[PDB]
Amino acid sequence: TPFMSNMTGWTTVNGTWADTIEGKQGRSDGDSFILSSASGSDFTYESDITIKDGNGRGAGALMFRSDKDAKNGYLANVDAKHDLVKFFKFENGAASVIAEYKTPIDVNKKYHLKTEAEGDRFKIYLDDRLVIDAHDSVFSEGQFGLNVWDATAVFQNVTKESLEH
Repeated sequence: TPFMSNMTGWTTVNGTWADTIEGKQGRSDGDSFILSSASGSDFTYESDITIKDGNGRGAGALMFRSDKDAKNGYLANVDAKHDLVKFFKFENGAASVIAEYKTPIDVNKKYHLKTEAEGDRFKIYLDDRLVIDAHDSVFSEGQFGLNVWDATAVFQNVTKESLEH
């Protein structure tokens, strides 16, 4: 398929997700989620993310250590509207920010975003530059997925690698 990933069983939670020439595209006003069947504890997880025209030109995100309905877990995003990389958590569907890094995020520019999750430590890299290195102990394991917020965004080369504890 046109979506390149080393993970399978991608199943929509909500929103509109479709594979395009450019990868897997999500589009929603508000938040939307798709989850892979794959789970992980400690890992690297990464994607190319491009925010397209449309909606609110908001955010595209990696989601990880997620429960099955994406109401609990962690996200690392690129947010064109607010020029941020944000690391945050959903708990019972409510978001709380763990750390964020203000940096220009423009529409129609490909970004690479990578998270290294080891124990309760999370390192997040934008275009291979470490931008957040923070701790949170709420969730230790769960599913991988993707999200978009007030945006159309496309994800390509979505890969994970499990790490030893």
